[PDB]
Amino acid sequence: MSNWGDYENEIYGQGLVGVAPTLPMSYADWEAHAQQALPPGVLSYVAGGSGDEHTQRANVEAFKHWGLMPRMLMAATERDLSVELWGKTWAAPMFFAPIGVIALCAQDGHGDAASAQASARTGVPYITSTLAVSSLEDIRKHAGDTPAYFQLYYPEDRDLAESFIRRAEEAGYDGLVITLDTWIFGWRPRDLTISNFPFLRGLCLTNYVTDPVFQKKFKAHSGVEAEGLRDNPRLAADFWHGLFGHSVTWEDIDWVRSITKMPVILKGIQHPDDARRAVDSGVDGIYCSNHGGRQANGGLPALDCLPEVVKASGDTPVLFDSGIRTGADVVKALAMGASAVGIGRPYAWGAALGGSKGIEHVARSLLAEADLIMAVDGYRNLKELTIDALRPTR
Amino acid sequence: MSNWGDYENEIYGQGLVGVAPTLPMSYADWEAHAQQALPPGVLSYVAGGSGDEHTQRANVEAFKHWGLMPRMLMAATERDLSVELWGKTWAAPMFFAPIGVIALCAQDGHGDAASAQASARTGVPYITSTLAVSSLEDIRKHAGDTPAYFQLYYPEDRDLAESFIRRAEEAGYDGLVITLDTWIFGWRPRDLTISNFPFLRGLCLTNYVTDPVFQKKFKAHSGVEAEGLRDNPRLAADFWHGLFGHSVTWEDIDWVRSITKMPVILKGIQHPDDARRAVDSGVDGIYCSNHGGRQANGGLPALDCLPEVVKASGDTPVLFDSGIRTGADVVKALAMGASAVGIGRPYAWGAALGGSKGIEHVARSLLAEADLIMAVDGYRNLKELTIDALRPTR
Amino acid sequence: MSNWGDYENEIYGQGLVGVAPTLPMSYADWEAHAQQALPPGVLSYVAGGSGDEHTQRANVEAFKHWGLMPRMLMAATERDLSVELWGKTWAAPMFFAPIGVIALCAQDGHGDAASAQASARTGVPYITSTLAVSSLEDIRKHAGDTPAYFQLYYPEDRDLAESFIRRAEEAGYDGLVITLDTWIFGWRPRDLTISNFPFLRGLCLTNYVTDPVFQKKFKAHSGVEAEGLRDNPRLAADFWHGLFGHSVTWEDIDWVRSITKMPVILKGIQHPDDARRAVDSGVDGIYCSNHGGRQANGGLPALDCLPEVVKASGDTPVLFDSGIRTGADVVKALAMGASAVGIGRPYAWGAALGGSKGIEHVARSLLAEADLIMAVDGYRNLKELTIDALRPTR
Amino acid sequence: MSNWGDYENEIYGQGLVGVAPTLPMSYADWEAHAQQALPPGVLSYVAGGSGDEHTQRANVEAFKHWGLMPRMLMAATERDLSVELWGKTWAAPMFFAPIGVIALCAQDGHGDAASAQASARTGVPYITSTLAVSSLEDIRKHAGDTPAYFQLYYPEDRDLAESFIRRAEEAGYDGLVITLDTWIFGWRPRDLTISNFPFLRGLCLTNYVTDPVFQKKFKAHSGVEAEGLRDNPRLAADFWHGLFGHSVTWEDIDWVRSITKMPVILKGIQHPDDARRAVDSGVDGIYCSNHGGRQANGGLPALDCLPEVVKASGDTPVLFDSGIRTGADVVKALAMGASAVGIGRPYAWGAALGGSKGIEHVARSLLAEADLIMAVDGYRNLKELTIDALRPTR
Ligand SMILES: Cc1cc2nc3c(=O)[nH]c(=O)nc-3n(C[C@H](O)[C@H](O)[C@H](O)COP(=O)(O)O)c2cc1C
Ligand SMILES: Cc1cc2nc3c(=O)[nH]c(=O)nc-3n(C[C@H](O)[C@H](O)[C@H](O)COP(=O)(O)O)c2cc1C
Ligand SMILES: Cc1cc2nc3c(=O)[nH]c(=O)nc-3n(C[C@H](O)[C@H](O)[C@H](O)COP(=O)(O)O)c2cc1C
Ligand SMILES: Cc1cc2nc3c(=O)[nH]c(=O)nc-3n(C[C@H](O)[C@H](O)[C@H](O)COP(=O)(O)O)c2cc1C
Repeated sequence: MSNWGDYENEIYGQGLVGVAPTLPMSYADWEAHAQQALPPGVLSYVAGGSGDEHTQRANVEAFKHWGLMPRMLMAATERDLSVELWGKTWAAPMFFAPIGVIALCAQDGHGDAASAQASARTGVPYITSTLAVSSLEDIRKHAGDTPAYFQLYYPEDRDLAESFIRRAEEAGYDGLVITLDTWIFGWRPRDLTISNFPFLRGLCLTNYVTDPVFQKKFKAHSGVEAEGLRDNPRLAADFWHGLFGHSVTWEDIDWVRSITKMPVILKGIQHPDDARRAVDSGVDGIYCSNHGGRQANGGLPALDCLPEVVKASGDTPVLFDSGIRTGADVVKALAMGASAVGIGRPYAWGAALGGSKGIEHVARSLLAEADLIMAVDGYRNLKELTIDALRPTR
Repeated sequence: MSNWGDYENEIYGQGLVGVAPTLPMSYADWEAHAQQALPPGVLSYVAGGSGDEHTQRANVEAFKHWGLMPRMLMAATERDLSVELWGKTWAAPMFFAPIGVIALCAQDGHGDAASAQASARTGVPYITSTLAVSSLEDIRKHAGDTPAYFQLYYPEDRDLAESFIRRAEEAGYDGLVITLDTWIFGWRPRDLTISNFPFLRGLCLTNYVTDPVFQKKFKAHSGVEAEGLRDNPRLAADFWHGLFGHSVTWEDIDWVRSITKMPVILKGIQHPDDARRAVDSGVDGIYCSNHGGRQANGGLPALDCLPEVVKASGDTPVLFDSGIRTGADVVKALAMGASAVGIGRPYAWGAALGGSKGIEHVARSLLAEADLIMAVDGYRNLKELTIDALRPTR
Repeated sequence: MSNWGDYENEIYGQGLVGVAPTLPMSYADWEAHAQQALPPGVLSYVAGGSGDEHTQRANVEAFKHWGLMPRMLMAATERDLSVELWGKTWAAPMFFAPIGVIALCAQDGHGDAASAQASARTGVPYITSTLAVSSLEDIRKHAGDTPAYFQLYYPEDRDLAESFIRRAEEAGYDGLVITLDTWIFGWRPRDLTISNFPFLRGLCLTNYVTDPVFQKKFKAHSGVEAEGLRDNPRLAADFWHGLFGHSVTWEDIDWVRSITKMPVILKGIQHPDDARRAVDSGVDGIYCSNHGGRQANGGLPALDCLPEVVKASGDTPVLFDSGIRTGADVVKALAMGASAVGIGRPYAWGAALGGSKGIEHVARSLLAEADLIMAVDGYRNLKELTIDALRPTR
Repeated sequence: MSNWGDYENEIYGQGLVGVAPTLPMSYADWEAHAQQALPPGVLSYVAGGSGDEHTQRANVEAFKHWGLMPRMLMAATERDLSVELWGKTWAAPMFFAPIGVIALCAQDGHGDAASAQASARTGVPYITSTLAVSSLEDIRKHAGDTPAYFQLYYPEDRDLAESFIRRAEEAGYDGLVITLDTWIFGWRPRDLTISNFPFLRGLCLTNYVTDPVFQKKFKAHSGVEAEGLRDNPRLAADFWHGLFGHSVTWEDIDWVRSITKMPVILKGIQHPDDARRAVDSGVDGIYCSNHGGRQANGGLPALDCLPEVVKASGDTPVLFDSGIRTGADVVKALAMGASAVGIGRPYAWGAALGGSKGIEHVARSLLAEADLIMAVDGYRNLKELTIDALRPTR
């Protein structure tokens, strides 16, 4: 931290000695260049959302309709952007949201590792998807000293789900995010046009391929032993697909909580009574998301739901993602009451242009801007950033 | 059904064996490609609407301003999208809206037949226009086991109108839709620029040319017998035009109802007191439509009128069309209280690119998306999709 | 049919009674619309050529650098465009060039039969590829009275080769065209970018799966009998790929001449020594072609090669294709000494937009233009249109 | 590796099991994507040429004005594209041309090592620039069994020159290429507009900072010892600029031949007298090149100079670069008498998109196309592809 905004001193300082930037500085340039730098299947998969993508787009537009009220003569010369979440201190109110194909957003095929390493160097927590090229144990090592969270895609096999949760607790993950909006895949025209579904080609199934329950059950089903599977994951792509997506129930969440000491955080919550029942049932975190609009095109921007989710959540921490493109967006979601803000699409572009360093550049750019907005506009820390600081705007 | 969303499994499954899709997956691609695939007169006629087309466009824009609220932990793993309408069970809350030139949207000139056959294979009901290349008797056969409805353009000859209704009841049609907003043609710049009016060239007049009353009255008027007319329908285009468009009255609707046992459904209703008087007079169905904005450019999106039409309609079923482009749209209109949702322009593009199979692909794409939206967002059946599930959006 | 130019009076007669054309009237508008009416896989394969397609384009450009000299006061009010080829009288100095995926250029998937049907109606002869959806026996049937030719892709199996030739003879084809420039597929970036290759999916292999030799050999190689092959031709696709491409040798031509009475015509000849040597072999026809630039991007426009191929072939007829887009191109290549001119890409676009009638329209438009130019510019028949009527042009 | 053309069967085999390509398949799409995947400084420097870049463009255009004559019935079913150069057998008549910033064209900043690794896997020889990030000793190691060449930028310091040459010999390079057309940098508007010049920032100077002569001389001139130079090469950048560019003279060539056993190859020759005089000096190779139009915008396409440089050089091998974008260009320059052909800009785009594998893909695509053209058009080996197989074309 020192302050996050300091990052611009280094960019400007390097220019004075004839060293120009090598990466873009804004989302639009990140996206413009990344999309052309990626393979076409990956582009379709990462850029593409659900239906005509109105929701994915509305998520982003929502942020143009709040404004922060600037406060003069506050002298917010030292900012404190840290947040304490479930016992751990985060250096920044921001985290890498789960991205199951981030491995493939990077030219070397290890974008997930690259993401965890960027987390290690910045202190921006990495939330690893269940889908991945590096196993969740290797990820947690790459994440260093920085808090790391495990996002569970809950499978149709209780033994496997518990193996994932156990392995995550044993690997030293700091919390468990259960994604509630992706037990089945939404209608995605960009991927359907080219019949692009990479997991069914055996990509990003390392966490299944390495899991003892999956290995045992797939051998029972196919005759294939653990070595043959690891050498050709695609052999178990159809088996993966059959068990991948369990539709999670309230009773499931009570079960998960009783078998692990990790805090449980539910991702996909939009409705305040869903947030109410979760919190009243002892769930530890509420993660307001609509999955980037990638999974259902119902039209409701995530950000429209965050205020009532915050109120219903009470002192239970609320995470927010879906539509964050800049540091401005990050400040506005924090002001509405999110404790920490997830970053998706922007760091996938980071990966496409620069690997671990590109990801690190996105994270640091987003936080520099947020911190400089708080300084100029007179908010010295996140406790002072309250929802009454924002104003609706045409 | 099984579930309609299953359709995407087949697309993805075929790609895994090197079989790419051959048709588009989204409305914008349907429209972009269809419009270039059609003859220029047909394009002008099918794409074109009334005046500067603000209404046609506003119909579609309206849907961007409602959002479905996602419900988590509902486990809507088995969806029931069936609807019972006037005694018959529909497998889907969706139907092919009447399109008088759909015959000509297909390269082989039999787009109407093609539409009825797609209905037969999907269970999406076909509503055949009075205007058509296949006679209403052949259509009903092509429709198989699937409910089929007859849309009457009520002529200025009571004998003819009753012949159409009798023939439709005898052919086994399951209801009668009287279109109230097209007794006279609205100002249509795209067609006027090129003086394109295909019916006056004797196209799509099969139901008149085959009708005994029309044959008798046209011979009385012209001397032409039934064979000469059937070999040159254009001989009776001017006669058709003189009788085509009777302005329907309340008393007419009471007359129609008393001469047939088919349920009567009125299409074009926008105003709730019009819906009130209809329903209080015993009409069986209310079909909220503004005819795609093709006929009057007054500016009122159909969807803006559907909520008050639903309330005034009570337990009388309400059909909705005008502006549906995607499965998202379909869910939102159902949530507002329509019992079934009509599809227009999208399946005309289906016909232009793939005939009966293209039409079937549009229908199945629309329903897959709607069903997957209901699953992800936690609505298990249409009874659970209530208007309070929607939220207005900027 | 008094002269081909009369076709225009039909198009103008119909507009006078308000019947507008439904198909485009120039190659540019056929290509534009047709390319949007096609599935992306068919588009890529039909439009795409070899390499960066310079040769494909340069083939077309070459026609811009010859001009026909108009001759006034010749009164060419009656034109004879007939040509006598191998003892049959062609109504038109034009033919449909072999296109192996033409079946798939038409929405109903039988564009090959539609091409034969258009040839039966126009008098424009059809040359069926070895690759097709309809058997070569049924193509000949569909071609009516119009002379029809069979284009052989000589396979790596003399038995199969001989059964193809004996079948074509027995089906009553009037010539055997042997394609010499596709025993191996060239670098085609459009298809490679999406790994598009329809034959390996068992598409268009009917002439192999109907063949008793192919059946026998494929059964020995796989255990699958003829009915199962008829119902899943893809079972045979890798076996087809193994024997498809035989690099034809001089001695093979000798061997083919001796087992058929059909005239043998060699397609792909570009160099005069190759032609002179063919003609001294006793080859019956020379088919000057570079396959539309689709197999090899060597850069030599096929038209640059025609004059010297005509001269080296003496009395033997020379057919020409590669770059013909209009009836002006037709006239020019005839003028250089082509006895008959082949159309490829234009009639594929015809199929994509009108099926049989779209194909017929392209053919009658090309011949209407060619005839009208001869009429206006003073060439009453093909004997008067010689290379001395052309001038090189900037 | 039976023939280079087989590469295409891999790309098509993978699509059949739903594995789509991830890299582009033509130069146009490499350039388009790659230019967007690069930092703007690398883009400017790699894409930019001298002046208004007419020469850079005209080098490429010249290949559009030669066409290869196809020869039918030659049965070139086995092709020999091998070439013997200075007592080593090249698997391919193609090599990676020297590119001093290739390291920076790859996201990991070691594109020079990745190029050598692609050469070790392909058999396509690598020519390392004097400018590089990896030492010339490590480049040779990375190149495995594949012949490797060292490109000398003769410095203004005979000691340093001689240590470079002795190092390359000792590292086991198989030739010394001396670049003659860059002892001073030309007017490059793209770099000048943003004052872009990576060497003066101490980038790509490893071969100088690893060099004992450079160290000694630079230490006398500044007091900085070798370790500090290793860690801040920019300390030496102005000193590098002072001795970089020596205008090589005839006597210098003489002096170089005498202190190495390596074959000496002169790069930049365009005029026949310069070549004839080189060959009579006893120079071992002629490298016809205008540096891709990057140093001087004089306007003469390098390809216009090759035929007469081949003739003036008699038995001495001639290498060719400048304008090669596809395998068609490769074939044409070989046909004019180039014994081997160099690739520049295409493999830089390869690095920017795939690193080593992107480079390998460009090289195998170029050679697949070249081979397939020879196969289709009847040239079984390089001895048969002569200038008499080409025709000038409009
Ligand atoms: C390519 C991609 C893949 C995704 N992968 C997953 C995943 O594996 N797990 C998950 O819970 N969410 C998934 N996310 C959703 C993110 O976690 C986050 O909800 C979303 O990206 C926020 O939307 P935005 O990128 O539009 O801001 C994915 C998002 C993207 C862009
Ligand atoms: C080309 C075309 C022709 C039409 N034909 C008729 C018809 O014969 N009968 C009728 O009641 N409505 C007619 N419809 C209206 C549809 O039944 C429906 O009201 C309308 O298309 C819905 O608007 P949308 O296509 O913009 O969604 C027509 C619509 C189109 C697009
Ligand atoms: C889609 C397509 C497929 C082809 N398939 C065949 C074939 O099966 N047999 C053959 O000898 N040539 C084939 N060719 C070459 C054509 O017969 C003809 O030589 C070529 O199309 C002429 O060039 P143009 O289409 O650029 O005018 C094909 C051409 C096209 C456009
Ligand atoms: C970015 C770049 C840097 C260059 N650097 C070198 C170099 O270090 N040494 C050299 O002899 N030539 C160099 N050249 C010239 C190339 O070796 C080759 O002659 C040239 O790229 C061929 O032209 P083309 O790239 O337009 O085909 C370079 C070329 C490029 C594109």
